[PDB]
Amino acid sequence: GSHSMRYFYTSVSRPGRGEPRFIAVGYVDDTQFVRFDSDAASQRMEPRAPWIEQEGPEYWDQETRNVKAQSQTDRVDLGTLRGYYNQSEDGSHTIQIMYGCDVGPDGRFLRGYRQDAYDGKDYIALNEDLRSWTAADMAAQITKRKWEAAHAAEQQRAYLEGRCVEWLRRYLENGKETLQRTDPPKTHMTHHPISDHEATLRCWALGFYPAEITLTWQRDGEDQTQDTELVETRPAGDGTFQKWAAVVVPSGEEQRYTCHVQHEGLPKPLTLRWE
Amino acid sequence: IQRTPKIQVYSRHPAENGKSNFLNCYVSGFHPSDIEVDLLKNGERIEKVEHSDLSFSKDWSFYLLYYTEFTPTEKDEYACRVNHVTLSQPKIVKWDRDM
Amino acid sequence: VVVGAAGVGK
Repeated sequence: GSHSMRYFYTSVSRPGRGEPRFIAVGYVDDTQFVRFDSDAASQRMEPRAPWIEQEGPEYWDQETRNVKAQSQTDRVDLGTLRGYYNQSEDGSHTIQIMYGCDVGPDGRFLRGYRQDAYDGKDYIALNEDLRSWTAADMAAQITKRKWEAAHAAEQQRAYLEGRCVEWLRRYLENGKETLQRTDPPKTHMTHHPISDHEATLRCWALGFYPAEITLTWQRDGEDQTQDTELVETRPAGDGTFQKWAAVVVPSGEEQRYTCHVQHEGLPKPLTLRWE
Repeated sequence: IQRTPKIQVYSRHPAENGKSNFLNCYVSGFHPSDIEVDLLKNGERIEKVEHSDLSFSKDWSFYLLYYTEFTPTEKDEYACRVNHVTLSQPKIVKWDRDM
Repeated sequence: VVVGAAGVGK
């Protein structure tokens, strides 16, 4: 299976206090493995997964230095962007940065990406060729000019095709007991009557990893979208994920509906019916 | 420019009275990052409470998991409280054994 | 790891 590594960076500007907050998390696939907070006392990148703890001083040292540099770049650009939008100096504003790289089971580099946002809207993106940018506003056009005239995509593509994949391969070997495992969904189905003639059938998937899963309700073997309810795949805090889907069915017909479950850890899709 | 939260309250493992479990309250879809979340036991806020680190989705909206070790009793009733710049009143979602 | 030195201004 393919495996990714993505880093997430939030900077929000705090006018009253006067020095913005900076939160950075690192995920391998769906398993966060590091973190950095600007108001926390530690002021260093902190392991959040056991298999990265083995890396020594130099790794943590270099990572903290680079992330602090990113924090200061974000602060300055928050200042520049409040100008590009002619915005109040009173208000608080967010800059978000996500970037990462995807390698396949062969281990070979598959793709790279780097997207930047302001105030929850797309600001600028690295295009799929890693040498063109797609700005989303006129202010972004200003940024592209400076970036295009600085050949920043070169540095982003050197990192994305370079250190990013090498290190994700190192991490995937360091934690292969947990990063390449596939805990299959544990499924079960509940029955809650709602009227004398209506009942709800709810279909449960628990304890699965990775977080990708597909729950489907089919009435008489045809996919049912009306009278369905599916909830957002949620974490458990043990490193697995949970999901349920549900349908309101008439009375006496509970056996004309079927829950279909697709996930990696199931080699053939599973079917569930109220017995 | 601003996103309301979506909240989900539930247990790590299936809830059986007296058996230890984790009360999770998962907030996602919201923006900006600043949010107040508490878990409630019979109405009173729980003080031993920990939260995940701040991450966001493709639409840049944020998500946090607030969790605490607990033990259901069929007597104690648990719920989750969020306050956000999006929210006019704080939001209370009570826990249902069969989520 | 994280992206290395950049200093890329917006």
